[PDB]
Amino acid sequence: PKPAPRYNIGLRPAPKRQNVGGQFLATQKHYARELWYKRQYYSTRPFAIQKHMGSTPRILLDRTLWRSCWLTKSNLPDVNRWEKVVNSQRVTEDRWALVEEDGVMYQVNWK
Amino acid sequence: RAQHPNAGTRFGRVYNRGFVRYGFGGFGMSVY
Amino acid sequence: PKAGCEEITRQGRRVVLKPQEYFAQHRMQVWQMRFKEMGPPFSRVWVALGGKMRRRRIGRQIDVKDMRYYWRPIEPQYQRLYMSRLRIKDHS
Amino acid sequence: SRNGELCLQRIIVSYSPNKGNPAMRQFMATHLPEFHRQYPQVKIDIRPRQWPESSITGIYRDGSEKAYSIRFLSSMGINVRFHRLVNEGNDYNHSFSASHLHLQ
Amino acid sequence: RSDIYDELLKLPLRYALHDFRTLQAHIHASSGLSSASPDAPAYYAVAGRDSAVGYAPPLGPADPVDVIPFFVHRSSNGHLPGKVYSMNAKTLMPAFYMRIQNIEGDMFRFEEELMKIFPTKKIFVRSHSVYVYNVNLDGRAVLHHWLLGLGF
Amino acid sequence: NRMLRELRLEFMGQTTVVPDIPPVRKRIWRVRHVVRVDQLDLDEAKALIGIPEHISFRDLAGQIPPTFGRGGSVANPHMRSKMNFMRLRRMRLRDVMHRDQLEKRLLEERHHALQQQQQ
Amino acid sequence: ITRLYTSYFKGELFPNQLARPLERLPRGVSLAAARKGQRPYVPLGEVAKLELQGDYLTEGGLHQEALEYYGVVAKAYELAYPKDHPQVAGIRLKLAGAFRRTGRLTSSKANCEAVLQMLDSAVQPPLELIVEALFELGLTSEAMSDAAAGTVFEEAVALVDMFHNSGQSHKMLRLLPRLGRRFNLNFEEKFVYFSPFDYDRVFALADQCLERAEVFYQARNDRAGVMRVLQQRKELIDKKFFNMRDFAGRIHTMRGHWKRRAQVLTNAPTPDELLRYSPTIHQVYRDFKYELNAPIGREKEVQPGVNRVVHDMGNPYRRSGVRSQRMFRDAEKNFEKYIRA
Amino acid sequence: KEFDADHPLPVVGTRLNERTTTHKWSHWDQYINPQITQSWMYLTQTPEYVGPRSGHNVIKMGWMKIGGSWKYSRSYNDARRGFAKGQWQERKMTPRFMLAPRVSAGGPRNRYEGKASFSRLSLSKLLWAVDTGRLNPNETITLYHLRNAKVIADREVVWPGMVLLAGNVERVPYPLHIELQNASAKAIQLLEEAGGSFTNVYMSHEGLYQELHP
Amino acid sequence: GFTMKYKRGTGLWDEDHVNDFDANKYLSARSTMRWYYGMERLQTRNNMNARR
Amino acid sequence: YDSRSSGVHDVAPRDGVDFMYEGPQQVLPGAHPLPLFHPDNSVTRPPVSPYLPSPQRPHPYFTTELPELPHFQTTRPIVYTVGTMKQRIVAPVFDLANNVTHTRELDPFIFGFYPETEEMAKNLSYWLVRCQNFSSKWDYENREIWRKAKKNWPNTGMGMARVGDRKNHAHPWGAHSKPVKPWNLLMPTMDVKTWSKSNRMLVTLKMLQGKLQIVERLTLPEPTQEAYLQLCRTMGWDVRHKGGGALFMDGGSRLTPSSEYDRAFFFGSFFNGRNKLVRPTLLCDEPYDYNRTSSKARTKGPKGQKNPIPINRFNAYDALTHDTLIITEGALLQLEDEMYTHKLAMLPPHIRAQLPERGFLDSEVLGDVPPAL
Amino acid sequence: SGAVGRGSFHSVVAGANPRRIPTYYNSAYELIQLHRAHREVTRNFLVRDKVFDNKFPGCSLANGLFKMVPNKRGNFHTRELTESIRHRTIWGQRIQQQRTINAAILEDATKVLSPAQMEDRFSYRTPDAAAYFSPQEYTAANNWPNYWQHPTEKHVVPKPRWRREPELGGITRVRDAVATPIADY
Amino acid sequence: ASTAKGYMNRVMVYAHRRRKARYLAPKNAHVRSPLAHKMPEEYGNTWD
Amino acid sequence: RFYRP
RNA sequence: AAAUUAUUUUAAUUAAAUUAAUAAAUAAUUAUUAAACUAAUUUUAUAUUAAUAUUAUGAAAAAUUUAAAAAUUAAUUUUUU
Repeated sequence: PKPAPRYNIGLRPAPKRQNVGGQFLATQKHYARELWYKRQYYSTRPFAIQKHMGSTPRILLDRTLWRSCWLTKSNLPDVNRWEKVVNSQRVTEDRWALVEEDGVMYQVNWK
Repeated sequence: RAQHPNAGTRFGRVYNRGFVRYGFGGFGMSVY
Repeated sequence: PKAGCEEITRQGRRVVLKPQEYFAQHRMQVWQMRFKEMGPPFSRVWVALGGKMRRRRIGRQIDVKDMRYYWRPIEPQYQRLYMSRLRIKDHS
Repeated sequence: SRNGELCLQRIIVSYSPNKGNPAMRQFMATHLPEFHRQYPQVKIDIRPRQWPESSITGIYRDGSEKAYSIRFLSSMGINVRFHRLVNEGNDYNHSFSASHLHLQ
Repeated sequence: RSDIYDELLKLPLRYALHDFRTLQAHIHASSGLSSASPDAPAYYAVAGRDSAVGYAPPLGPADPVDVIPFFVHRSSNGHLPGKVYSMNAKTLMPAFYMRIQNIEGDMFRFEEELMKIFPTKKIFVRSHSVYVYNVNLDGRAVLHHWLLGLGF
Repeated sequence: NRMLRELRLEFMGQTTVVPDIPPVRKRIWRVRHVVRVDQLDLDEAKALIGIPEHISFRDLAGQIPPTFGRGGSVANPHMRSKMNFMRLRRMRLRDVMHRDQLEKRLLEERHHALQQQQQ
Repeated sequence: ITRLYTSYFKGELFPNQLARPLERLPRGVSLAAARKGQRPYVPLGEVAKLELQGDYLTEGGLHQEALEYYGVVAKAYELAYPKDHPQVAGIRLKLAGAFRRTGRLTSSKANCEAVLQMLDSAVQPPLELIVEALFELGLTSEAMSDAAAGTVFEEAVALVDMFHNSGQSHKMLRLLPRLGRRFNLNFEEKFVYFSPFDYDRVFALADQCLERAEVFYQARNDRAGVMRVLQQRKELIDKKFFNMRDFAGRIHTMRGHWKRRAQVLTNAPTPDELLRYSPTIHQVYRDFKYELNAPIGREKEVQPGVNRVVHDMGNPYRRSGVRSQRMFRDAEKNFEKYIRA
Repeated sequence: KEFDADHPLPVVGTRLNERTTTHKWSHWDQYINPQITQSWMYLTQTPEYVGPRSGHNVIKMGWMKIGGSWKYSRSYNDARRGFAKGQWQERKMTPRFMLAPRVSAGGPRNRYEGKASFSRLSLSKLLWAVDTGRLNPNETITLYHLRNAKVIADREVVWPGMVLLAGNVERVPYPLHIELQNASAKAIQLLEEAGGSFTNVYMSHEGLYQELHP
Repeated sequence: GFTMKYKRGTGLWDEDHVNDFDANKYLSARSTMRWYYGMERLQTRNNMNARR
Repeated sequence: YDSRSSGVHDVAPRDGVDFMYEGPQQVLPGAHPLPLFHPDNSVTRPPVSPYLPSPQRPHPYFTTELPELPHFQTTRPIVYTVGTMKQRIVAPVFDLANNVTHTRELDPFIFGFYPETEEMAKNLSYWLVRCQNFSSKWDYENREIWRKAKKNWPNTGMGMARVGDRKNHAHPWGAHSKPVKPWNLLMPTMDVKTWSKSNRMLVTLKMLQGKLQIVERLTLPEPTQEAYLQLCRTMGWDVRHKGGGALFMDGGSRLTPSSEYDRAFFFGSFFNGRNKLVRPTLLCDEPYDYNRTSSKARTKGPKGQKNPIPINRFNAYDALTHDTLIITEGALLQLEDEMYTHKLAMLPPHIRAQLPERGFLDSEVLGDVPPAL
Repeated sequence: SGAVGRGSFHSVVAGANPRRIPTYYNSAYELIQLHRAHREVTRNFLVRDKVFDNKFPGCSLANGLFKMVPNKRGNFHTRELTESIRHRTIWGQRIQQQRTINAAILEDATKVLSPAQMEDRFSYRTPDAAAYFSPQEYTAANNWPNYWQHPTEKHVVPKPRWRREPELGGITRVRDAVATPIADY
Repeated sequence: ASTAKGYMNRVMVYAHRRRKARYLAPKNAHVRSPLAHKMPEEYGNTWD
Repeated sequence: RFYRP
């Protein structure tokens, strides 16, 4: 009858043991930041490297974390080739770095 | 200590220039 | 490795579910005998009996030796004190 | 507006055609085709990209630019931040005060 | 009660109410047999036909020409959707609100017919219910004398 | 401060136009050391605002609505906030007594169109 | 602390004070297309005060005296604004309503028939005017004891039932009953009501034309018409009420969540512009040349770029050992037999 | 309002326009047009649930924010530990319980082993059911029928089985037969007037079971 | 203690009346094969345990 | 806020996609006057329905019997309870070969129960809680730390911290005082009274949204997965991870209804994509908590009901993440059967007494009717 | 025990029950709890015969045995199943008994005045039942949940002048000219 | 002067407490004084 | 139970 | 004793009595939630309450009053976002 404490579940990553909050609120553990990349307070968002919290990732790119650190060996195998999903496929395109030549920017190859 | 709101200046006490002179009574705070 | 890196590898006592209390604990018996709570919903007097009704009778006033016989309410300042231990059952 | 001619040229509108926060997708159908009529000489260009660089940004003909955060901000607000761009010229920052009531 | 039924028969309410006497479940073998059709053949009655408690099927629409825009269903046990909860029962506060829970239709054309009853009680509309505040078990009695008059 | 409140005066520099009726004369008297009064005979008021001599004031006021800004002064800011509430209700009911009065006339006609249909 | 409002108290800010747009008839439509189917310095500050003083006189009952004011305003207005202007059509409209009080129906209808020829020739007239433009003409038609043509009232609403967004009136006002966070003091702010007879003038007229159309058939005894007046009118008010409908938010007193107001006073599409522009009917034009997927068949329209090798389903178990990649082997070759056309 | 249409009032936004948020879908906008509840982030909670607790309801000082000032929470840090457990609530002044005299050595309403305390089945309830159709008027309506027809639940039939109370029932219309426990004298003389019966069964607890779960 | 043991097999399917708090929102391809194979195991793991 | 007033944008169009805004006639990709966070048209997630859901149509299905197809009345006679739609429904059921065979009329109590968001939230808020990995939410407790329980230096006269036995939660080797343990996390008790409502107001929502599809048989020619993608290709379902999936309530054929899935399909329904074979039911048994107060002091557990709805019943989460819903009639027979006695018990009494007259309480135990299917 | 009209043995006191055959009762609620009870006894036999069909080859080695230990199934059959048959039988009598009376009532009644009015005298046709059974017939109220679509209130929803767009891909696209929204104050 | 954001937020330079409703009577309650609970004209009644 | 002591 | 983590807010205030092998308890205040328009006046002006939460005994400048006070004590209006 009495509906559950969604608190913050399924949206956002767990809060960190505020003064307030019921007994049924499952905060995060001692000595574990709620925002993985905020090792400092000014460590900036990693560009294209997300950590998949929650369930088994549907489509795990090679450049996202899954219970693991970042390994320049295993995460981005070739730095010149650069992946994405297309039609639910893990395809890999040549990385392009944008340069402007005529007022417009050009998706020129990166290597 | 009787910590009740309305027992003194609400949160602590501050001495802004409109107080250090023209205190309660207008004749000024003892110090400052 | 993270919580203490050596306090969590060597193992101490692990805590488990904590047993609850008698969840009609706060209807203690010094009310289950002294008072009785009467009243319709949203007005419950905890009527009690007279204060001086057993100790000294000879010589007390004639018409005050009986004010000890009525089921008087206890003044609400105590109604809320005693009935406070009963509200706690599911707060919020 | 200076001598009748606007001091703003472009209004860069980076949005995602499918991702989320429809505020922009909700703005480009209600307001934008009407703010496009009052100020047609503004070269509104829009930029469909996956990670929307959430900031409206006007490129004033003086060469300078001015951005504006649109995080979590609804369409009616984006309408305003548009008209906040075509108004100012980004040419000077003066505290409105005594010494700055008469610019020259 | 007739005493309350005037305070509805006086109102300027669209969707008029049944007359009081014809709204009554409470009034020639032997000066006429009882209501629940116990016929002459040694008195076989029919079960749900008479009720001393006051239950009876809905009398039906007010008048044929009009179409009522809301419909208040009955509960699984028969009685009507009015319920008088209380603000903050935990503290036993004697300040009450009602809840009209089993209605379908346009609550707003329903709630716009409560306003004409209680021109002073804060009425809020929600998806399922219609909360009306500061109205206690006497207001519960005003509703059903209306939800019977409407014919539900 | 209570007298000043009954003269619609709290802040310094506030100004009100009170009558010379008796129980006002005491309120002003108690606070003489606070206010600065000025008296006007009524003829000296019917000209301060350009007013025809024939029009009295008990017909000028009989024209302004009684719900002027901050209509009433009921006994506490709650009773105030339920005097403004119902005032914002008798607006709702004024449109709703309107929207059914359209239906009750169409319903009484749909009855006559039906009734006279069979004749 | 109970206020007194003796000294000047500046007006409060509140969403009932927005600069709503004047209801313009749409672009590709002119007046008669539907009606035949049925600057120099001119001291406008001085006449605006004058044209107002006409209203107070035609609202009090000194109609003849208000005629002479509206004359002056009808002269300064046709000097400032060019031909065909809407506002110059507004004053020679009330002016035409000023004759009819004083019986001069020879010029009233005539000065009111000319506002139409001054409104139709325009490009995008205000639908606030053109519905009064022929509501008046309706009245002065009857005032000439024309009993039928005085019922263009039906065609007065025959625009507002077609070209009036009955929801644009209360788009921002619909949600104010959420801004109240108090319940037992300062709680009138949960019942903020604004009558559609104030915040919508093209609706009021539409309600008033049909009311006059009710009494013109009441005398003519056109009972089949008085219904299609009423059954028309009620379907006009009830769909205007319908656009004020919303369910109560939190009922009891809320504290502190003051940043919530950025969610209540927003672009809440009124239930007219919701059912009308529903996503299923009005569908979102999604061009796959900007997205990163398409339905199975159309897997070549997608975002183009430099060389792409389709590696595999980005299945996560490719990061496990070999006994997990010995499973999952025949995953991909099965997936092409699902995207091949 | 524009006095003339040719000079439209400018759009120079304020802190009431330029600072808003995207309209989430309210439970009305999803009740009108269910074509928009397109993901589970649209099933937001009851409107009455504002959200989790976000402030310290310190006593004697409103509801303070978190991170606020603890100058005045001298007794919130002391009403969070909880009430003294196993300790007299009244520190001085001879507790009002101790002042009053012990009465009726078990208590004023005590229930001993074998007390006749019966849950009240108002006759209106039983008469309401018999017409509603949950109870069959023919079959002598023993407590099995009342329990199994969901007229009374498990939480109201304890050992003294029940008690019929003529509550406001001025009349019973049909011959009604009952096997209940200790009807009130009026409730008896009501059934007995309408040609009914009432044979008060007062079964032991061993009989209370075998009547409910035969 | 007492844990409703008269309900273990008296459900209509295999996944019922077995308290398994260890769930997840999206159980993947082989986490679902792992799940279905799991319910029946601790349904036959329990039985032949209790038969031996 | 409004900081970073510069440098956030490049003053240059990416020479590929980027493009000016031509005019008011320009139909911009993605644009729409409603605030939609999932802007899907009828070509991306096309509804499998006879008509597109329109405000005019009370539901995008055959409101009436169309003449050119066998009509199959409901398995059970139908009554319209409190919340139901008061409008007849006829959903055409699809042959396996993508043809549309006979049309079938749905039950207006299960598929006619109009939605109201705040009563599917009690379903969603239950799932987003029941579907945690509770046992993962352990955390070390103050006592569980294994450090010295004795102050090594008693603080007497120098400026050392007023601390000793530093195994508390302040120090980088400590643990909480009131930590989060699983046996302290509430698994919410969910009634059948509202699970049924919270399932019926969705499987109606999936009908009003026009994402409801009925199939004669969810059976494959062979149990290989490839035969289940080949089946999806003919039926057009998009079990790709990104294209909205499909929710199969496999109940078997129209004449052979069965709860235990068709073994053929079950083994074939193991595709890595987005699909979830759920059980053909909406009810689930009463909740119970044998360890109600503290009885078992060793259970790991959560607090609350010790009988959680399993992961593969029809819930709210996997009902809104999966666009299309795929029910075999063999499930419709089970849903109308399991909710019949529930649909009848909720009618008001002056209606409930009219049923045996109208043929609703024909009870095959007495023999007044030959046994139903 | 009671549970049927026979009177529990607590008619030890020879309490007779005269004025009988007096009521025709359609056994509405009882036939409901019969179909509910008949579902349980079948939903119980389904359980008493659960037999391992292990669709997996890991623990296939029990695919012949029942899903319940022989001693337990030999109990559950006798504790819960055979109880539920008695509980099903009870309703199978409280109704087969009440019918016997109705069979007698519906004869002695059919005669007296009419064989046409008879099944009207014994009817329960409330004037609104068209609301619950055939809602297409019901007009006298507006009991839709989506009330703005009731035929007497369909005139609320707007009928947009829509259109298809082959250049966009057959997308339907409303031809309403959006009204310029409010902007500033 | 020194007005600062609101009715009752006048002079704000003297250090009195605004928002204090000086008009309302003191809640003398338990204190014993002739000035108790009496409208100011009844102060001379020091016999009750 | 073992009641918390 | 030391601490108790989230700016841009949106209704006010003090109280000072019964008792204490001397302050977790009571009034009164404050607080959270909620309330109903009884003659008195202007067409003025009015925070009155209920229900719960509550680890408190001492009030600037005055006006005076006890006391060797050499201040404490009574006093009663202050008591700043």
